[PDB]
Amino acid sequence: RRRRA
Amino acid sequence: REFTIDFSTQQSYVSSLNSIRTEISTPLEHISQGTTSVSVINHTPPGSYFAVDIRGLDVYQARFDHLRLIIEQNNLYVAGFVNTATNTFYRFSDFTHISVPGVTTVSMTTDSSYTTLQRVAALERSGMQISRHSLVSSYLALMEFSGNTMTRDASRAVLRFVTVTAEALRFRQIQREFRQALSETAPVYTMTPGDVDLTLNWGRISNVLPEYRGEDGVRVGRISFNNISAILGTVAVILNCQPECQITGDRPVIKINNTLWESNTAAAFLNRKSQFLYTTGK
Amino acid sequence: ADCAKGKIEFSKYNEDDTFTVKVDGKEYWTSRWNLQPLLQSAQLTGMTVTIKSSTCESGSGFAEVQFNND
Amino acid sequence: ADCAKGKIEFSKYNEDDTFTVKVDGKEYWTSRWNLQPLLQSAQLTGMTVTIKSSTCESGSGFAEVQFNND
Amino acid sequence: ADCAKGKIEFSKYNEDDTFTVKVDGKEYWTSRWNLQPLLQSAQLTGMTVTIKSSTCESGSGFAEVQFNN
Amino acid sequence: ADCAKGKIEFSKYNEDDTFTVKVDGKEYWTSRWNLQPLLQSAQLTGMTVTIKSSTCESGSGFAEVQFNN
Amino acid sequence: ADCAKGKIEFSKYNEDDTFTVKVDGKEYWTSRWNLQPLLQSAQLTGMTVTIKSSTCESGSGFAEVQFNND
Repeated sequence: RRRRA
Repeated sequence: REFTIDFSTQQSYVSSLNSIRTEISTPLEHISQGTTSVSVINHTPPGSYFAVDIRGLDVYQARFDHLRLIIEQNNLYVAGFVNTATNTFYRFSDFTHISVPGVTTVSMTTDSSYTTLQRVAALERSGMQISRHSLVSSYLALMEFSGNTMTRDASRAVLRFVTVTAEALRFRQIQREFRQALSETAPVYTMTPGDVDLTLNWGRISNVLPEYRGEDGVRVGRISFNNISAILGTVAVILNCQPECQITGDRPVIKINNTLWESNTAAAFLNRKSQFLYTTGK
Repeated sequence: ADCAKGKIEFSKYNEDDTFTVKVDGKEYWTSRWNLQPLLQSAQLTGMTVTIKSSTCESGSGFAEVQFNND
Repeated sequence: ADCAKGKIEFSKYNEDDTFTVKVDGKEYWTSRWNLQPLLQSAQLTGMTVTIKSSTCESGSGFAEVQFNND
Repeated sequence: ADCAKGKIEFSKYNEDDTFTVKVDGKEYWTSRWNLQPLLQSAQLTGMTVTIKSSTCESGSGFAEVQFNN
Repeated sequence: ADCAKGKIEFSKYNEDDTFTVKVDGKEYWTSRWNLQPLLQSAQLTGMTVTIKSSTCESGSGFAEVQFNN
Repeated sequence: ADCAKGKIEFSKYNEDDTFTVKVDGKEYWTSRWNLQPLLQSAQLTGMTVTIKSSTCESGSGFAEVQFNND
């Protein structure tokens, strides 16, 4: 999973 | 719980962040000086959040005061934003498990990934500028926002506000670099590639630092700390090691020549075969 | 086409000596020998990889890949 | 068949240049040269691997292995 | 001369058997397979690389590069 | 025979393209090139290596070695 | 002879496919390709290396190098 804000 | 982040001065801003950190996290025994530490987020059940009221965009004035951020407590992700004038919670698509009582919840089509937000914003974080003026503009964009799908200007606003709230909570380096923009000089903070790399390595750092026992340095991917003051000047709050703690394998660290390495990093440059055989074997 | 952009969910060395990665829920194989350690390093470090190929169905082959830090 | 899934308990370079790993209490050898560094790094980091072969008794050969993120 | 100095932003292997790295906002490529593990290792460990060439130019090939921690 | 078991005290690339390791006070060399990265990795990460060979006198060759974390 | 002992200050891939390292203030190059990733690993991890050669002038060649940990 790519980085979440 | 609800906290305020007050942007009036550097003092008010740092004091706000320190209060949040004290309430939601506990210092590491081996990375703590005085009351300044690398702290681990206290366990909370999944879906627990805290609210952050934004204040002080106009220094010490009770205006621009209708924006609240909803932050998932275990991972410090911004789940969305609340317009307190309209009592409306705009919630990113990856946070349907976060329920806020008493508000109208607008479930958005947009997810909170930096990839999505940067695309919709047409704004890359590396080189992104943040000033007091652009935070006022961001505030106004979020108060004007309506609907279920993020707009360009709302996405730019979220990029700026997440950087100076949640990412600053995580990283004392970002707190230190950004806070200069709050001074009377009103300079501009420019987010650097190194700032961005820190945010992208937060989970990996979180898995490594609980193992630190005074080694001469720490190496996590592209991130290097050469002493305890580098650690403390850079990192403030880490995950409780959550899925972001592990990429693959089950070994947090390897100690090599009195440096604590993320095991995955060492494995990723030690998996080469003989160079002559690699290059001739086309 | 940009077929997939994501983290490597697993990798596999195949009996025909090609190498498979699963990205975005789809499996892609490559016969490029140079890529085997590079793809494992990406998996180990959680790199985002972009698989580029003329067909994007699971089971397609590729020879072009980008390695990102984000 | 999927013969063994788990961490590598030891690895061994053999005099005939094959390479042995012990997984789930059973030893398996491979003649695939490229698997030697890939398996050692998997071993180093505690990566879960799945050995795939026609026979699964300890002492069997393999030419296929999956590197998992478990 | 020194064409570019910095950390590697991304790398890419291309269908034409070239290997691209982006350094300080500019893309450079090499066809030396020796450099693929060296550059990717530099990328994932955050080394500072200095691309050197006879004729520095964006989108141009290289085969001299310094590596610094 | 288990010639030596322990940590690699040093490794050395030799002018004849062989590779030497010192284990448990004794030096051994191998001509197998793929053992060069495997042994250096073992040295860097603190693996216990078991050198196995027909002859185990100091300065002898080997081509079988076990690696343990 | 032992030309230089210390940590690698920098390494450099050269256009003729040789590889240079700077150790204790002196530069040495090697044409042995196998040494390229090994020296890189040594540089990354702070190994103490000993350059060995019959000519020890800076800018000279080498093909023997010892690797030591702390």
